Amino acid sequence: PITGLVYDQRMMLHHNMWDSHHPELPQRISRIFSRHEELRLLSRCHRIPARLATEEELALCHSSKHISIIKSSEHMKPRDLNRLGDEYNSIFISNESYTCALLAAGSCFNSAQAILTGQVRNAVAIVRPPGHHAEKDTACGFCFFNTAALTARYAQSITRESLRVLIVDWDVHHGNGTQHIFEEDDSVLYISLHRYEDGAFFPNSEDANYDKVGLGKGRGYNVNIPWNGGKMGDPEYMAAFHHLVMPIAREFAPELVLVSAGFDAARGDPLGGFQVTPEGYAHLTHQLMSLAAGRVLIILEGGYNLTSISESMSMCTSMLLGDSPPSLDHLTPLKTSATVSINNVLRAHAPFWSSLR
Ligand SMILES: CCNNC(=O)c1ccc(CN(CC(=O)NCc2ccccc2)C(=O)c2ccc(N(C)C)cc2)cc1
Ligand SMILES: [K+]
Ligand SMILES: [K+]
Ligand SMILES: [Zn+2]
Repeated sequence: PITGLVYDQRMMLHHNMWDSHHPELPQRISRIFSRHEELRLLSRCHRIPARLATEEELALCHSSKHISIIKSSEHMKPRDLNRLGDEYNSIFISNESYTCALLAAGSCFNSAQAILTGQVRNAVAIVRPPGHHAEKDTACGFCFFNTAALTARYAQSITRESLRVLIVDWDVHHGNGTQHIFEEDDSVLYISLHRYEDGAFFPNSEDANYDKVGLGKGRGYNVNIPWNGGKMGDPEYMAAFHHLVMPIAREFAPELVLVSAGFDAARGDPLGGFQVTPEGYAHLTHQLMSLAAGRVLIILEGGYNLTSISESMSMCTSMLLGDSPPSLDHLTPLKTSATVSINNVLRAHAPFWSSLR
């Protein structure tokens, strides 16, 4: 059992040239990486190299027009970059953004390949810019290409089209792009937990509600767990895993687990408003390790408190390495609205999953 780790400091080149304090900071990845060193976790991992995704690989999920537009930003001057970025929802672009997005995706491709060929058992990808808001045809919410979605399709391309991939998205925001890319697909199970607030929280769409269960053959393969009216934390995430994520995931029996591992639900995050602890994230990671014979790839998404994300992601790597999970209290009562959310998801998905009946 070997754990892979991918990190390339070049991904720090993507930056906001008009707001040096924008929360999607270059040092998000360097702080996580340096915490892995300080905790003596890096030397326990097999270092997997970063690489650029190719344009053909980007076409696994993205349109040619979208690829060409982001590609063209490499040669743009500042005011043209500002105009292009301003055309999207919550995007900044520099002339290194395209390359950094390619490196984020290619790093995850190399990690998925190492897992699926048995070079490592599991892996962590300390990458930016993030991916889960990116749609087939557009950038959004700090994301250019949908790294997690691309990695699922890349994994299928190097094994079988039918390779069962579970994507668990625990970033505090809904991964609208991931949901849409796989909405009609039963080979990729998408499960998102996210702050919803009746559609008021970013990305501000009722697509994130519990009644969006998938389309066509994909009915049942899109599981939205939306939180309303409460600062959710370890008890609520553990309960969602116990009642929903794990029963559904075990019935699906994935062959690869990708975690869209944002750490913006973490205690201390400046915008998530939630309070998942590093130990909570460890618990969730250890649960997912019981799936897919342990073939788990943890991919950084959001998370903006540099200390919180560094401690939280490092705790996840400690779990992948086989360290014992922290003991948590499974009998702490849930905040009332969390019980309402979980029950709503159970009612929506019971028709599709015998484990819920
Ligand atoms: C990729 C991983 N998962 N996705 C995220 O993590 C994520 C994606 C997008 C955003 C952008 N949004 C969300 C929003 O609702 N925007 C509308 C808005 C907010 C407040 C008043 C008027 C309108 C901010 O709120 C924001 C933007 C800038 C900012 N700075 C420069 C300090 C702070 C917060 C935040 C997080
Ligand atoms: K999510
Ligand atoms: K799906
Ligand atoms: Zn987020």
